[PDB]
Amino acid sequence: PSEISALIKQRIGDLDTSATAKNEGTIVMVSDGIVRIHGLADAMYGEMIEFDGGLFGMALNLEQDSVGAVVLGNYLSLQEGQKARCTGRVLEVPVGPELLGRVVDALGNPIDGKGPIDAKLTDAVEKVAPGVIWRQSVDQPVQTGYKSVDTMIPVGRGQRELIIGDRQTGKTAMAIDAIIAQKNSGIKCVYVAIGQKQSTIANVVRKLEETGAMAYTTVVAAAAADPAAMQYLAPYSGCTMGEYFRDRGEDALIIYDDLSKQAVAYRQISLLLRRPPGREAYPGDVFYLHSRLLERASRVSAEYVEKFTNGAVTGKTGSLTALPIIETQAGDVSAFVPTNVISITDGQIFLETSLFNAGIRPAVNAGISVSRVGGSAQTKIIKKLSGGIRTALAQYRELAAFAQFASDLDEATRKQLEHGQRVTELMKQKQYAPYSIADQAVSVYASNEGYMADVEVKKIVDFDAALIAYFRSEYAPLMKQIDETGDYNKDIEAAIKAGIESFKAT
Amino acid sequence: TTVVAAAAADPAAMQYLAPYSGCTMGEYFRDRGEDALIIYDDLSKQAVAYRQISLLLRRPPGREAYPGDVFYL
Amino acid sequence: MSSGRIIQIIGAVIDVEFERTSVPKIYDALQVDGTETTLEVQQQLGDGVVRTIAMGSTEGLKRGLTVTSTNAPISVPVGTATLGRIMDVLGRPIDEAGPVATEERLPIHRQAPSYAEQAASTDLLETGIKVIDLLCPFAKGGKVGLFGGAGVGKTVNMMELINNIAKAHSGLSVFAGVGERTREGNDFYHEMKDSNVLDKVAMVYGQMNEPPGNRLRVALTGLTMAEYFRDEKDENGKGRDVLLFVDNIYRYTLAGTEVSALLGRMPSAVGYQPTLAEEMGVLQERITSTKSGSITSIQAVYVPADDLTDPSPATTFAHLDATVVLSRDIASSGIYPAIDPLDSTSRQLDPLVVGQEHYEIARAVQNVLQRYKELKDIIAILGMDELAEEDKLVVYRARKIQRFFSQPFHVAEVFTGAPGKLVPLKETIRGFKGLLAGEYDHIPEQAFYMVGGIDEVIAKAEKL
Amino acid sequence: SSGRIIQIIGAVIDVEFERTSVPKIYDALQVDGTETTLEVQQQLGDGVVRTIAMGSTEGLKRGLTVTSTNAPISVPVGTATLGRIMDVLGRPIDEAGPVATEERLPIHRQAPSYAEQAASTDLLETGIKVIDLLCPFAKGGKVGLFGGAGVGKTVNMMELINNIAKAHSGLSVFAGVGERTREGNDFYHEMKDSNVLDKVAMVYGQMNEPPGNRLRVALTGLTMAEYFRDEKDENGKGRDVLLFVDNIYRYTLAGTEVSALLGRMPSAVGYQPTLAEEMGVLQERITSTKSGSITSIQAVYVPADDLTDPSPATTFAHLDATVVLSRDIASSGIYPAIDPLDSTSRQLDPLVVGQEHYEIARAVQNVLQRYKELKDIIAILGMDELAEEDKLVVYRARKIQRFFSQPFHVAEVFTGAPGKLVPLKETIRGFKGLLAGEYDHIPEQAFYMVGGIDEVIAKAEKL
Amino acid sequence: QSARMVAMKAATDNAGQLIKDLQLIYNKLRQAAITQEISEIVGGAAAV
Ligand SMILES: Nc1ncnc2c1ncn2[C@@H]1O[C@H](COP(=O)(O)OP(=O)(O)OP(=O)(O)O)[C@@H](O)[C@H]1O
Ligand SMILES: Nc1ncnc2c1ncn2[C@@H]1O[C@H](COP(=O)(O)OP(=O)(O)O)[C@@H](O)[C@H]1O
Ligand SMILES: [Mg+2]
Ligand SMILES: [Mg+2]
Repeated sequence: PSEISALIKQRIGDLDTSATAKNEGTIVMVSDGIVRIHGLADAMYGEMIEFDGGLFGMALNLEQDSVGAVVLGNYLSLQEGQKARCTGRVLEVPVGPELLGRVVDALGNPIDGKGPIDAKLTDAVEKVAPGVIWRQSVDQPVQTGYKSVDTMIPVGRGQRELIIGDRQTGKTAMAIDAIIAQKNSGIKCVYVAIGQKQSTIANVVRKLEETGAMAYTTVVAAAAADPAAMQYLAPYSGCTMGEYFRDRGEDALIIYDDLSKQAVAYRQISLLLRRPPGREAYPGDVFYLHSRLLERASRVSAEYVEKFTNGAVTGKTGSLTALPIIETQAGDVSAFVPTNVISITDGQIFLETSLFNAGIRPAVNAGISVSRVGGSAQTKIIKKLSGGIRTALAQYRELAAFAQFASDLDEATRKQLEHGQRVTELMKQKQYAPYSIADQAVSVYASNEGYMADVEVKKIVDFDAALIAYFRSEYAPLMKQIDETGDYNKDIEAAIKAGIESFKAT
Repeated sequence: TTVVAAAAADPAAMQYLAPYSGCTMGEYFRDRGEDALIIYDDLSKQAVAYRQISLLLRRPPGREAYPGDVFYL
Repeated sequence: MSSGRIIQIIGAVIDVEFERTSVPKIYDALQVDGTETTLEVQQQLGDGVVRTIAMGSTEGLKRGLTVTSTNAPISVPVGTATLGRIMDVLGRPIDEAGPVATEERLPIHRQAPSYAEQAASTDLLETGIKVIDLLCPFAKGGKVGLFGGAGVGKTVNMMELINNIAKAHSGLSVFAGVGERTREGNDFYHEMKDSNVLDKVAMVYGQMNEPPGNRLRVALTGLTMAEYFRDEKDENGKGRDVLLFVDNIYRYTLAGTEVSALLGRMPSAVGYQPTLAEEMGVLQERITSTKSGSITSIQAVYVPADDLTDPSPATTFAHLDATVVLSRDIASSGIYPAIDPLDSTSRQLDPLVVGQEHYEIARAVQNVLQRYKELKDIIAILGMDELAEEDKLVVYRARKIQRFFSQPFHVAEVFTGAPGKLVPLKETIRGFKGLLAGEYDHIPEQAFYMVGGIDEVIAKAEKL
Repeated sequence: SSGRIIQIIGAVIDVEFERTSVPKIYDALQVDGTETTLEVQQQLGDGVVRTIAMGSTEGLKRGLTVTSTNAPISVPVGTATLGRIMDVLGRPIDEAGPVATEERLPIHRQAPSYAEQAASTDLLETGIKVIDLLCPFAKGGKVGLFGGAGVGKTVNMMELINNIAKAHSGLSVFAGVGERTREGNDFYHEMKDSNVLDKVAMVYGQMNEPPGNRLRVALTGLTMAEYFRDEKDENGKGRDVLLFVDNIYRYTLAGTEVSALLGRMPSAVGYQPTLAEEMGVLQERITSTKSGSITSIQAVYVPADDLTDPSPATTFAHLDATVVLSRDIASSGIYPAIDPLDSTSRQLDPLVVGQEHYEIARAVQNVLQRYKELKDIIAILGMDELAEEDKLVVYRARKIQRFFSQPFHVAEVFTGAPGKLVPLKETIRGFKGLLAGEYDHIPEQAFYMVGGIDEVIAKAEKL
Repeated sequence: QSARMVAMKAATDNAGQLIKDLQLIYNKLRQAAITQEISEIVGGAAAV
């Protein structure tokens, strides 16, 4: 009731208390949300631009006598001659922890329809990478709730790692699982939808709130129908919001989805500016265009934190971990944009079509999937238990490849093939099936101990799950202790093999 | 029967335009409630000539230097 | 003043100057003052001059001729009377059934639904075609591309779909003919006419011969039709769902490429309209299920150059909720519908989605069929004798599955007097799972031909 | 005198100048508001010319004032630049105080005269079988790592720096060019763990930097090394100069980035037409002369992993030492993944390498050539349906491939197996013994991921 | 006789896999070529 009356009255007694000096430029030419404006000289490159329609613009071309710029939204209500003012202020976006549990406009406007949220801090979107003297070596793990992933391809805090595959082959589901894993960790996690179907969007959402993850979680979306400008700009904004906590010595996590759409959209936009293209219509800067955004994520120094917050902190090293997404046409890893992006990332993962077609969910082509950091984040247990197993199975792949047109097999090839089969079957999990560390720990223990080359091929996974049950029932303190630490002691493995014999007896 | 000729040495324009003419004459007898038949020859070269004209007409280039109006035509 | 005069035209392009105080926004209607030609606002060339494409021919027209505006985009009539009438792009009668009685019209270029308007749930769209019902189940607000050659009653297929949707759920149907082979369109009209299905569908064809712009816009035309119809809500709210069949959206892509050339701007990498993805999204995201009511769409598509790496199918797959293909040899085997069952795939194939037990049964069935294809070659080269016994059982049972797939139809019912087949989910699955027990190995495969439910199959076995 | 901004596009700027004062084509132009600086490139004339900026393009409006230095980009030079971390402007980034010396040197200079080249005729042993076997080196030569994206261009360099650095004693310089910051910082700290950190100097121009900064980044370090080579020791000359290039492809890419904005035309692919001449200009100021010896290592990213690209093609015309990587070899898990064939060396001389070296190498390549040829048929046909000698040669070549597979001292980071350094004598003897067939009874696994032949014996008898 | 059938079946399999290889090669090469001449055309038209 009347509370709204008092609020609106005081908000009216608040502002518009005086005239204002300002500068305008009116429209000249229009095409596809790209407009030519003449009459603004005080303008800033890429600043926010004022319009009577309530929308805004970003400045592109400072020529001698006019400006071309880009819309932020639709433009069908626009026409030449209308009024168009300048903010005199650069592109920004609200940023804050208040963003949690919210999904909003690419300009931070609540599309959830759950009330607007003020962010006492707002930051410019376009920013530069920090200084080299402030970077910190990656030293802290990130768990993906997987066996295949967490083991053979380590991923630590702050690493960038592309995920590449085909349509309906399991590309996102993986990132989603990784996020759900971070529930207990409490790390900062945030994801961006980029030019996809709102159905898919709401599916992701409903899954998240089902998990309740969407409380330490924020997501913003670029709809596939939104005019390409927002698609182009959004990932930068998401990085901006993410950097807030890394700028506070707090480890962070971002997930970029389908940068291919953003890439092609930008290609189109820039080409509409009649700029000459390079190979397959892409201009050259595209490599820079994405990479500059990618560099903004890293693990930094507490010293950098102090230089940022100048007493507002005690000093802890912050970080931000990167989850980009690029699809491959027909599995062309050598494709141009893939070639560009792999040159940028700290590592990559690729998913094999046939294994998912063969039902293997997930379906890793471990052959080419590596991390520059590798064993700097895994637990000492994991790190020591792993190390060549991914290579071993990679060579097992090529052995099997050669083993189909030749009838001779030595015992070395025989053992390699038979153990590769067991370990292959060992790397399966269900959708939404996370793992505690001891899970994959005991699995790999059994594998290396040949405790799997002895039991039934098909029964492998059943034995695995029943083993988990067996132990987490009987040995629950044991695995609790080990996974709370991440350190291994020999007596621990003694208990492990004791359980091995007891369960093999069952 | 009748035949209309667009020799290779002819200026491209008449070659470009002839098929429609022959069509019109055929439609005559279609409009005469009766039936007949028409044969279209060397439509490829026809398109070649039309492309050349369009080029000389400063018209925007198309794929394989073919503005899409060719399919429309 | 509220009109302008012709100042220059080239090709399909038309230019007219206006005064600075009166100049229309994009997509608004522009009637040539002096003829029936209509112009669509495209971009403001400044100086009172704006660029447009005419709907229809380009002759009879010369410069200086006045042309006016409506200051509003194309508005075409919407109403129940639209059914049974075939219209031009402008929604103007072409069946010679007189002008459309309904004068209630609506604008076309309108915004895609809101995020809030995204239907919060997903559920299995249903029909009576067992192979569809199981092997590629659909969802409301669904988008499936159709594949195949020619000579399989694609039209007939659609006829049965419309009959079922109007019967079971009264779901409305509309069709848009894009690049119609005019003779075929007339034939299809007569075909849907003899069947009384004519009254339950709305018809507009874009004939490929027309200026590419109207050919382009017929899509949004029918789209708006369906929008109105679904949003047209009965009592208690919750208006019926609507169905849309779109004629070879690939042709639509071609027309987009054409008009892209026409503005004289950059031809893309493979050579296409660069904005193709955006107008894709314009189509797709404007089509879905709503919080109340849904519209599902099934779209014909041809693959140019038989390749799946050219842009058009790549962009297409971003929205195809399922895959449905038509195999020629299957029709050659007299199997109807002639759908290749094994290779048509639906994204909606999860036990989370389709139901756990349903999923398991489907998985086992496809496994069996896969096995049978691995087998029939060895059979033909080595005789059925040299198989293992279970292999022979699989052979016979899979052939029984194929026969069981053969079914008459209510559209076939009028074609040849024979009661059509209507079968839902959980009606097929019972017979199928019973077949997985091999309990009908005594039952001859012939007892599964041109039959509905498994009960009917056993009745046939009795009479046979 | 001063100029005013009149247009802003991308990262290229234009300015109005008084008719009296038109600065030369290469000068520093200070933004009179900020620290931002400009270099001239084109004399657009009529009191207006075109320039690019170094640093952020933001906070910049039209009509704003800019001065000229009447001096080109001349940067601090000397040993007081060692153990320090500089920007593209040669200014400290390590925050270890301003540099000490006051000598400056312009980044631009003509190439040395023909009458000044030197006969780099000094070999080098490294410890990597494929390299020291196939690519003998000339102390002072140009060493390029032709490779795609993620083939191991950086790794192959880190290990060489380890080996090269430890085997050397004297000057050395590094210049990060348009690369991941993380790897660079990690390298810096690793060097800090060492002590030749002092002996070397750091400068990073990284991908994050604006392309204007990204362009004239090498000039700094190359000029540094040119000085130090020309910086003569008392009662002597310059010292052995260690040079290391990091994806000159980045410089090429920036030239591509700027050309269209420069009013320039688009090469046959889209590059700047001037790419060849600028690459040659760059390379020619890089040479060991009558004065001093300059040893240069080049990181060569290969776009889309293609050789027929114009830039690699031009590059071969520049590199005496050519080393090429493959994706399929890494797809086989062989680390390193250098192709034996295309990577070649003009030092491969029988009067230079010794007869046995020459002939053994030639025979090896011959064997591999037949194996690659027969790959087609063996993929088509059964391996068994072939001549016995053919199959023998096949196994020989496969064991050769394996015998190349070597652990590297820094490679144990992603594996754990300790890296190796194999003296060339062991390499030669082992390969000859293989070519002698002394080991046809030996399982092929006994050669994978190994060092010397004695290691092969140990592995086999173990197996 | 048996082993000849086996070997010929293997030959058929090798041919099929190569066939898939060749369709993919043709597709990419055709795309690249087409894009290439398109680039040439757009460069040329910019002249006059
Ligand atoms: N571990 C798993 N086991 C079984 N199925 C899985 C598993 N992980 C993912 N999937 C399935 O993979 C299917 C395809 O993946 P999904 O649709 O979630 O996104 P995507 O692979 O990125 O494709 P798109 O191109 O449509 O975005 C999903 O329907 C999901 O159920
Ligand atoms: N010597 C090696 N042996 C085996 N694997 C290696 C070796 N070097 C690198 N790898 C792996 O290959 C990856 C690529 O190496 P890198 O030199 O960084 O490639 P790029 O050319 O992109 O700079 C490394 O991150 C590492 O995981
Ligand atoms: Mg996805
Ligand atoms: Mg590299």
